[PDB]
Amino acid sequence: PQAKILSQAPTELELQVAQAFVELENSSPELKAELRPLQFKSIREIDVAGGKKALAIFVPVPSLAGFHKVQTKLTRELEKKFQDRHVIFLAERRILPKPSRTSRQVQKRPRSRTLTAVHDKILEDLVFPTEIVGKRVRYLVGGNKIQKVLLDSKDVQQIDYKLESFQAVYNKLTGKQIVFEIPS
Amino acid sequence: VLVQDLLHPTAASEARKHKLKTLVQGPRSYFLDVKCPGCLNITTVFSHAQTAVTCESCSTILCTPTGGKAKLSEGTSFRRK
Amino acid sequence: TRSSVLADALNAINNAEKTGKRQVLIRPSSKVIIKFLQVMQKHGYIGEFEYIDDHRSGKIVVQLNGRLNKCGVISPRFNVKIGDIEKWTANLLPARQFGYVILTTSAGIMDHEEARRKHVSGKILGFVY
Amino acid sequence: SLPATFDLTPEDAQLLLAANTHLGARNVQVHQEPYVFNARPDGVHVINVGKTWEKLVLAARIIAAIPNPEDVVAISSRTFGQRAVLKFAAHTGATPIAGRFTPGSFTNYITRSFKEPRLVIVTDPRSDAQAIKEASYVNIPVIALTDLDSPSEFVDVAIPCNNRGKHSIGLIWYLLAREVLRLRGALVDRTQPWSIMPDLYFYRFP
Amino acid sequence: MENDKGQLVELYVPRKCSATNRIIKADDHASVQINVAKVDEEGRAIPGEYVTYALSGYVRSRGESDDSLNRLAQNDGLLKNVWSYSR
Amino acid sequence: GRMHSAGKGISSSAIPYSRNAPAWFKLSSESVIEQIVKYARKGLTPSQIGVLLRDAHGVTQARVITGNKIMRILKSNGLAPEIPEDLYYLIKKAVSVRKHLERNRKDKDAKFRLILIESRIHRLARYYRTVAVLPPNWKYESATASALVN
RNA sequence: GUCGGAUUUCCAACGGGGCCUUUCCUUCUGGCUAACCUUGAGUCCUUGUGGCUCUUGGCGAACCA
Ligand SMILES: [Mg+2]
Ligand SMILES: [Mg+2]
Ligand SMILES: [Zn+2]
Repeated sequence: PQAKILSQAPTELELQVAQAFVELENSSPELKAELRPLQFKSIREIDVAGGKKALAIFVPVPSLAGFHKVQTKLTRELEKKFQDRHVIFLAERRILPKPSRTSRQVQKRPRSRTLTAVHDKILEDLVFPTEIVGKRVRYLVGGNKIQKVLLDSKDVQQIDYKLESFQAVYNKLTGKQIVFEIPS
Repeated sequence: VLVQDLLHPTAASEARKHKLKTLVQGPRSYFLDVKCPGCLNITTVFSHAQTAVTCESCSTILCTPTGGKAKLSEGTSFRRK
Repeated sequence: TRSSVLADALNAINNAEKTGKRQVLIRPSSKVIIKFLQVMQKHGYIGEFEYIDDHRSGKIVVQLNGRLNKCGVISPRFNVKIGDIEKWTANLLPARQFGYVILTTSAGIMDHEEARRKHVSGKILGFVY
Repeated sequence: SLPATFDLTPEDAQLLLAANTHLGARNVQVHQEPYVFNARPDGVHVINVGKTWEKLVLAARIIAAIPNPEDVVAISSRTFGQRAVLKFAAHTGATPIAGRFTPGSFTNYITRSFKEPRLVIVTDPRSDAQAIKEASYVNIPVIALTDLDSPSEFVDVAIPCNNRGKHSIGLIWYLLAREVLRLRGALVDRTQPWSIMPDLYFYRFP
Repeated sequence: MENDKGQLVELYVPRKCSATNRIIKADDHASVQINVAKVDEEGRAIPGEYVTYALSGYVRSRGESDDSLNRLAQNDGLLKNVWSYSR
Repeated sequence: GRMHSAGKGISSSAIPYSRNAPAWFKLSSESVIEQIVKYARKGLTPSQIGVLLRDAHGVTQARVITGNKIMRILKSNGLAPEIPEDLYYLIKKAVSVRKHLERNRKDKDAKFRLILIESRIHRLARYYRTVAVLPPNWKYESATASALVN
């Protein structure tokens, strides 16, 4: 069911991940019952400077609620299969362009659709399940911003080998830099 | 004092500041899992509870509210979170 | 009440610089305080500063060298025609050579010399030197 | 910029604790809080004597660096400091002012007590206030022996100790001189403990 | 401070304080300079090599001279574990 | 810093930086929505409700666990009261004081304080009036008010 | 270089404009250019679906009403 799981676009990686998906529900009773209604839209591959890459997975928003109840095992298996790839699960959130001074008719574009909210959501998903404890922008003496995200201590080990990957992923999707840190 | 770090204050001097005047304000209260033996059921009760919480079933008063904190009744199991 | 944020920000910074401290803790912060500070920084009147999130409106910690004689906010953000700039800079700054009366124009916030160059003008925020 | 030698020696620390230099007074100026280690349940504070040490080494490097070993001035109107300072002067050749510091000894070239230091060291920055005040009129660096409630106005490199008990005083002065001489070359090696007893510096009355 | 011919034209570039980066001026008789001695492996201090600091009369009057000296020295290799960046 | 007095106290709920749920919480959204409506039906005000859920049922913040505010939850299910609730309590207070005043006509301080309360009512009122949460003609009068609380 | 000014390349400065990044003017129907082909034809030179203009119906980008 590699054409059953996707949404109207078959590519190599997407078919391979949908097929791995199938072979992964085929070895379980509860995981298969949960993963079957879980569709995902598209996939993107983006590299890190370690020699390996990362597989970002775009998900329709109303399904992420369910996706989060499985994501630990799912990424476990999908990482044991697709090796030398760091697997990340993002939502698909459509951003609306800011109303121009001559923007004609637009409905009151909601805050959930704002560029800010969306990027701070990309941050949120980027490090599931560990929880963001506070952010901190540094303003350098060269005129460069650096957004410093701070994380918890409950799921350090689940993400510890993935930090650098985020710094690539995020940079590819937002254009902004980022550094991660953990409370002493 | 002429030079110091404000982004990274010592957790010592930080835990002694007022609730609001820290680097980021956040509560100093917590929640409590509690049990009266004559029920075997864990209720959750806010540390500075204002209403005197009764157990689910029995009409027993787990804690009376006082000024700042909640005074939990004699002989009651509790645990943070 | 707190009527201008920029006012209290720059006030704090100034006072701190007089005491000869090295860092200040501005609250709250604003798009405007941010931009004003970036302009302060571009000419190196302050070192580096950090914005502290807290969901409300952030705090800021500014580090400063010692190069700051006084920064201030001119209060009711008067409008300024382009020819008018000359008069403001003739009052506020201590010298024709340096200093900066920094404006708010429809082409962003910037010092007055950048306003000279881009040939625009707007309202007048404050002044640095 | 200092060798693994200069670190605090077990023997030294023993001396200090024997003389209770670690016993700080009951109140702490906000200016000397970093020196304070912990506070005892009776309300008496404890000084990081490691820091006492490093500040001693510092004051020593400074006393050393002055070209003419005469210019450095030890001062005390405080009783105990008199005795201690005198010796300090003897072994280090610095000039001493025990007892009554005549006012205008740093201004006013006309008086006979006129001296032109290049560093002042003071026992008690409160009882010897005027010498500090006066040093401030003429670009003269002050290095003091401060308790945790001593006014740190016009002093650089305070040495946190205990201005109250005579043992603490004498000990600190002595350690100071010793460190200076170790720096000059006068006491060749660093393994060799001072042939001279600290008790020479103590205040004795018959 | 230069003129057009590119030549300096002041009486003197003045001494700045080290703690405060403010200028020390000529009538400031509370300002101060501190020579600390560079040392050998043998624990001898060389007669003519100093790490020197400047302090404004302001900082010494305000009673921050000490703490300032600490930080400065510690950062410039003289001390270690005396001065904390956090409080 | 405190209208109608000299004092300048700061004292309020702080709020956790965490926008989302606490880890140690394990009930559904529909659970607490159900709980809320259940409590409103009993006749409660949004405030008392949230206090109850915070105390007994270990809900830190209503808007956290359920992405909606308590008032929005009640308005969604047709339990919004005609007048907003703080205003309700203000008016209640002024009614009380006015009654005590009917008995006691010599209590000057009560007369005074009645004036303050009435003023706060007025200001609040005009706010609600503007954002259309109160009908544009609605007005506080003493007789009107006693009729409202009775 | 040139018989006091001249412009190209090397180089920064400093400003302006238009794009690609989820994302800026949107159309609806009638007229006018060139571009994509359908299509058999013509002029040239490498034996040509190469280059330059035609004949009916539309795609897309400007254009006017
Ligand atoms: Mg207030
Ligand atoms: Mg008022
Ligand atoms: Zn019970």
